[PDB]
Amino acid sequence: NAWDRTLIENGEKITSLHREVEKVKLDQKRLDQELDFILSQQKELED
Amino acid sequence: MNAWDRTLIENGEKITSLHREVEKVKLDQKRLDQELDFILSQQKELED
Amino acid sequence: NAWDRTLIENGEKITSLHREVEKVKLDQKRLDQELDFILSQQKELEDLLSP
Repeated sequence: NAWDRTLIENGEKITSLHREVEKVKLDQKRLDQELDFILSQQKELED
Repeated sequence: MNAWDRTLIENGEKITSLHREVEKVKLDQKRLDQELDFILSQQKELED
Repeated sequence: NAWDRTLIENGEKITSLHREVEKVKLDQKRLDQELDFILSQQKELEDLLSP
């Protein structure tokens, strides 16, 4: 029925969404380190 | 009480929590984007 | 009615979150692409004169 269907997929999407979120936080941290090093990169070229 | 109720409620708790976390990684992505825009704008030539 | 309406709002919300996450994943992807380009660009530009 429509109720248990919604209640089951909501459960599956919550789990799924949490996992997309963690993968993104990871790439956020990697991208963030690239910025640090690109920053530093231009600054040493100024020499 | 009922398993039905409790699952609804707990999905409720789980969603509110994901909401904050998603607000968090949007703030961060926007922060990242504006830091690059800033780094690029600061590159500024001098040749020579 | 409160049960039904919590079921719907839950469904609406989690769906709206997937969309936000998707949108963030797209910006990340574009940002990663942009850094790859910048990295390639600054490799050429100091190979050209340094030190």
